[PDB]
Amino acid sequence: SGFRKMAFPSGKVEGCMVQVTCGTTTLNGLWLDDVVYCPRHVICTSEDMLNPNYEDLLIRKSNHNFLVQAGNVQLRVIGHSMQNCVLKLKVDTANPKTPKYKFVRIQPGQTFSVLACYNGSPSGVYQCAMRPNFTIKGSFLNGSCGSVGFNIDYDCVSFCYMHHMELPTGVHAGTDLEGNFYGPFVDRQTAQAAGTDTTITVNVLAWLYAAVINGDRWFLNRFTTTLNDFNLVAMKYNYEPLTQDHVDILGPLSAQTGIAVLDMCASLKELLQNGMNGRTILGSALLEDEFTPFDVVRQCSGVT
Amino acid sequence: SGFRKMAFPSGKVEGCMVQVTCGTTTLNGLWLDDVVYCPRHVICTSEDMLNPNYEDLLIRKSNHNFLVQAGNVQLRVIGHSMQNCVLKLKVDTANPKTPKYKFVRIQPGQTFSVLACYNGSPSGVYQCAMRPNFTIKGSFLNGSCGSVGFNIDYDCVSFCYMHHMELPTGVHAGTDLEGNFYGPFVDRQTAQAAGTDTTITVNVLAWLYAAVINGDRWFLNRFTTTLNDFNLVAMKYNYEPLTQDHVDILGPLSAQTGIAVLDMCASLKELLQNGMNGRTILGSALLEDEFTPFDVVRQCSGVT
Ligand SMILES: Cn1cncc1NC(=O)Cc1cccc(Cl)c1
Ligand SMILES: Cn1cncc1NC(=O)Cc1cccc(Cl)c1
Repeated sequence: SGFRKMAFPSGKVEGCMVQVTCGTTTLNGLWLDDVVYCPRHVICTSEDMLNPNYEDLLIRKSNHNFLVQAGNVQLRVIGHSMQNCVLKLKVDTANPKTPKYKFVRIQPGQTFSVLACYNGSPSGVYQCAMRPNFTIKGSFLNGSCGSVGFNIDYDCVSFCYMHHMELPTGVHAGTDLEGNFYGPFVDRQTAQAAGTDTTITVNVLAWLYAAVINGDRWFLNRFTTTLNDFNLVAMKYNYEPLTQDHVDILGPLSAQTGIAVLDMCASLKELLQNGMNGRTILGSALLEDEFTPFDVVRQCSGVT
Repeated sequence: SGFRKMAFPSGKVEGCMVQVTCGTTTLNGLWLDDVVYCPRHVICTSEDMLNPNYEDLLIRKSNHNFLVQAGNVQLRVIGHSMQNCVLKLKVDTANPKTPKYKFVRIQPGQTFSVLACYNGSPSGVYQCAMRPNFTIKGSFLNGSCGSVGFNIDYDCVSFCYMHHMELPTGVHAGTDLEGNFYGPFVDRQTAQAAGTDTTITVNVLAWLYAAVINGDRWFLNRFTTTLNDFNLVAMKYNYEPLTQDHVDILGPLSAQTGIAVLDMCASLKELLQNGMNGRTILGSALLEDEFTPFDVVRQCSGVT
């Protein structure tokens, strides 16, 4: 028992990290097979970042301008291309440590692990959620660009995020591995609206189920609610409206605990209306929304 | 910017995980050089666990009774010995993935990463602290025994913990890599007192410094305090008494922010006496004590 904000083991991803330098800019790249993926802003200087013309900036670069180093091994760049906000550097050597992998575009509310890197070297790993507004609340400093987010299913790494930038609000934005930003963001140093965020209701309910499984049950009550009634409360408290699709994905947790999804909704409704009254749930004094129902099941069953 | 409960990259440790089976019991082992380390209770059945005579139970076992499998590679056991609560199985092959490593016994209040494993396979990684009462609040299910805790300094892995058991209270206990339990615990299925825990004051202050660095400053006030006065409040709120050694280790954070350690103590005193008034600090609604001053500096400077 016990419930922790657990990240996937990072080994398969550490084997793919490289350093990419172009001119005076250094950031991280991801080496999979004979391609290195990195944020296209590696080609910019600081003067360029207010409104870069990426196409023109890239035209001034040749394969030999992209210095790619895998630890201490220098990679030979034989091609380069820009795909949306990423650069793809073709190298002459396939990464011997390439795991089985997929590129996926995750949905808002889904979770993933981030391997934060600097200069091609891993510094740490943490789990987070893609906010409903497509930002992530990460831990990233200058030089972390090119660090990736991923999930692992057995031996397959699904890469879902590449870090690009920190918004003036201190939240983070990036792309899928095809270089498409999550959210409305652009890779320019301009103030950019993130838009209204909400709490991921289905994840809070999953985490309440994790709490009951792991012994914290003080919040259970004698009440029930309906989706309509619960959604009026979700509205008032800036929570995502709960749908039958969310109730369905909570089915396994509801079956395991014997607590009907709408009964757990009534516990959540009371917590929203009354607060925690100075108590905690799974070591937290707020309602946690960074665990999906799949994460709760995986953690509670011991999936490797 | 941003501040997350970050674990060390787990790759170097994933390369050391093996499955150890003895009789009907399977758990995890750590393969370093030509030795596999695992909890000695791999030799017990469930009838044995109420009060095992480990010396007698081990005498009935031969090298060929310890089945060690590294993924799909079977290891040949050429020796076995019990050292405190661990078994050391000498194998005929040195682990080719053995990183540079040390065995260390950490102090209460220090932090480390745990690579939770089942059947020799890594499931996830999380950061935690050794409580002042020598327990850890982890996420461990049956079969996680033998999972290890560690820190990494550049290319060196300092192993500090091997998981052994869950106490009836749902908290976790284990040993250093020489098999000595942290705390008063014994490897028997008996109810065991963990003893009074306290909050790690120096870590809460470090985390308040991390909050100021990362933009959360609402808790800063116009007050100061003394070690004597602060320790009267620490006493009332079950916090560890702050010493000059703790003030000294907070020196780098105090220098970086310009906030004197006793002034941060007065902010902590007011938070203890008044609560958070429904606000948060670094996404938390309680005072976090699982980040040491070294962790805050490492995370805030981007150490790889
Ligand atoms: C400070 N930091 C944290 N995580 C990433 C960074 N770096 C940046 O934000 C640099 C940057 C500035 C404008 C646009 C873009 Cl795409 C990138
Ligand atoms: C449930 N669990 C979680 N983490 C470890 C376990 N397994 C155990 O606690 C099994 C066990 C029982 C008594 C003594 C000992 Cl040393 C071990």
